Amino acid sequence: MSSPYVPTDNRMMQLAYLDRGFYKHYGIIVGESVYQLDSDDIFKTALTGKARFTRTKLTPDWVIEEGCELDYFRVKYLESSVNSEHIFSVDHNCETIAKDIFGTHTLNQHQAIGLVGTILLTAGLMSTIKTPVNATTIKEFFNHAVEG
Amino acid sequence: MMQLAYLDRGFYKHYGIIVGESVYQLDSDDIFKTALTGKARFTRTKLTPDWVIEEGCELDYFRVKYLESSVNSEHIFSVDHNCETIAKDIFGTHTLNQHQAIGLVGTILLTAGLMSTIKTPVNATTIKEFFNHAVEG
Amino acid sequence: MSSPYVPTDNRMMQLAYLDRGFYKHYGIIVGESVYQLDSDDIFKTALTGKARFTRTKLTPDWVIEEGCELDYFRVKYLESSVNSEHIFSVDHNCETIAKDIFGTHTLNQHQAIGLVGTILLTAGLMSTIKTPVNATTIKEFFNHAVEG
Amino acid sequence: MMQLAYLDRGFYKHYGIIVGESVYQLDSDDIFKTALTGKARFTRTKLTPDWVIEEGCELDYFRVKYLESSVNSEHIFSVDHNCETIAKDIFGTHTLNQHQAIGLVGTILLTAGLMSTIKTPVNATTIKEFFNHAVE
Repeated sequence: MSSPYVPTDNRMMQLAYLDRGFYKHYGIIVGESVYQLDSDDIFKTALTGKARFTRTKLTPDWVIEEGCELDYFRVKYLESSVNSEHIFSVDHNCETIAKDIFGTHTLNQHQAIGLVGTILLTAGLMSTIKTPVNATTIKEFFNHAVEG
Repeated sequence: MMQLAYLDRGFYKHYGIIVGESVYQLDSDDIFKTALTGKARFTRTKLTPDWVIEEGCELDYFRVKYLESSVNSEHIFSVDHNCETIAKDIFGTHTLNQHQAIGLVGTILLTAGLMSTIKTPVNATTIKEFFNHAVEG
Repeated sequence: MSSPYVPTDNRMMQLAYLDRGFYKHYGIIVGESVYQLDSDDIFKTALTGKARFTRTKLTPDWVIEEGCELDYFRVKYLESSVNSEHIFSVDHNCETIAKDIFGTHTLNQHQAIGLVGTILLTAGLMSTIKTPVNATTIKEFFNHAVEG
Repeated sequence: MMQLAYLDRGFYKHYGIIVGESVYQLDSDDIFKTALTGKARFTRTKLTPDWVIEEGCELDYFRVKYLESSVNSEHIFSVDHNCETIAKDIFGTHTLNQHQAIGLVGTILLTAGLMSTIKTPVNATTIKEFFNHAVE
């Protein structure tokens, strides 16, 4: 008999997005499922602090994000952005999210979803068209915070 | 009387509300990190000529929309000892409570601040105001 | 008589670079002078810790970097990466560099020089072609550290 | 015997030298910052399965190039008592002195570390090892 073994490694995964017209909605493909924030509006999410992880089934609409804007400097910024208190939570369908994405780890569950949540929220917020920030463009942005 | 203003740091803008010779702003040089925590504290600093008025901007527009809104933010806005009178010194005693006054101004500053981190067009001169209004050591 | 005035503002300036084949050598244009690290090899500079600011005369070889790849996240990372202790210095030619680039500033000389150097060295290091990092590629990169 | 190795974090790699059941590395989670400050301390941590040998890499190549070099680095590498045997540990009986051994290993680990921060090709799968080997 060979020695007892417990693997620690996470699963294979890809960063991907859905076209939402004004932004790219990012998620992590693990097998036939996609971890993502439950949101139709990335600005409302950021401006209200309601960032709940959900899992949905992989479809052919998810674009594999190849040309990556995530680089060393952005990931190091985001790694150090998140303390013990953050806006990210997980619904009923995401019980295995920490094990799927991190494997066996010394990150606690809350820390794990903070780090994943920060990477997905930032990638979405930076996918948008650049426009001057003035009274006018601020007003339309503010609507995402208050319009139901 | 009460007006939105900013310190231009090129790649973004730090926003505040100018009242007399004082500026009310969130206590954070990184509004993006603040937005990820869900928490922001108000602070007050002395007005300088580095602060620029955001033109054609009326706080009244935002107060109306915010008091109508059925959406509830989960961002928590608090005040250090200095900003104790922040509501009255910014709103007098107009028909809205302190909690609503702090939430509204918090949401205005967070909204404009965060937008500047993700929407600002960058070019060859963007570095000028980044170096000109550099954060504390 | 109007009131005494002491201006606090830095000069007008543009991010520019020179084409050095395998990297972009970055500088800050102020009038007909360009502030830059005194280097013909940005990797050697980084790997030996000898980054001295020098001043050259504006030529038409300098490209005004219009599609700037410095964004909020990279800038904030670099802001928080450099402190009092760093590799950056100035030659006799750069007496007024702190005043030209920062105007009147609560940052000490050394903090100011560290921030400008960090921005220029990082823009130069990001400018190169991506290659897998293996025994072969590490060997050739190591030559920049030890070849004179 | 004594081999360059890494912990892959996808967007970058943390390099060290495996010596028996231990790894000599720079005491830093950000080699880029380290490169900017001009100083680095060595540390020793326990070998885990997460460390991968850099295949085809032989320390002898770096030693010969380094000792032949007329380049003076201004990077300052230091050891404390838990790392001060690094010389005989990594280069066994080789005749280079302690300051040369510290400078050489420091330069190797800084070079490979810094290279990985700026040259690594990124793709849709780069996140995998970033999350797999997450730090605290």
